[PDB]
Amino acid sequence: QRELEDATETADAMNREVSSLKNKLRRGDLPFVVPRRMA
Amino acid sequence: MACPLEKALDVMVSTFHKYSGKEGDKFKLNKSELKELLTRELPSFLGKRTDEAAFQKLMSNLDSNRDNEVDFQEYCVFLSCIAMMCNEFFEGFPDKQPRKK
Amino acid sequence: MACPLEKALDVMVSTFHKYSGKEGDKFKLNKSELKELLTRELPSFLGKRTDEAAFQKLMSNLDSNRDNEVDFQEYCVFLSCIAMMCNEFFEGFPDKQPRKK
Repeated sequence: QRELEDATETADAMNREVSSLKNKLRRGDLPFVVPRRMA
Repeated sequence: MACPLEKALDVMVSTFHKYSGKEGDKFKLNKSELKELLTRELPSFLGKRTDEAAFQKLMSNLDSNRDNEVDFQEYCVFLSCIAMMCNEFFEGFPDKQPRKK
Repeated sequence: MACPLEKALDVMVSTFHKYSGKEGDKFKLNKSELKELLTRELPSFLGKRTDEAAFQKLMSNLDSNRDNEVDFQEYCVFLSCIAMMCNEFFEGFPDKQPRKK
């Protein structure tokens, strides 16, 4: 048991893009975004 | 209720297979697949509205290769880019401090 | 039932603030914070047998900045990568042996 080995291995990968992607989703050209709450 | 954090990962691959296997692959989401996906279970996260002239930008922000088809990791970073994007909102940082926000 | 994909992002920051604000910050999870987090809502992803050993690779793979403190950055990729996990862990390769000869 240690799924997190193969699973979140990719976390270090996704993390680099995640910070950039979450930045492109909030860029402003995006239609979709998180509301003040989950609304 | 459901198992909150458990359903998070569960519905990831569940919904991942729901709307993707509509046009093409059940692990591949083009614009229209993500569209319906978000319109159904993420309508709150549209903040205003997912338009079609907006979706050309949307898909392109969930596709670093720009083939108009989101792959698995891009689908999930998509997710975390919603959650992490929610950080300041839900946590309680109204544009407070440009650090971890 | 809950809004599956919606709860995914919702519980992300929700649970994110649950077990982190136990030792230190409500957006910072050390080993013990993630530990309780997974033990509660992600026990299926622990095989019901998680010591600091299974969490070692977890914490490690999460810790992308290499300080051993899961900030929200390391947290979102934690979960979204468990999406990718849950697609393989869907069946979870429970001794799948084909006989071709």
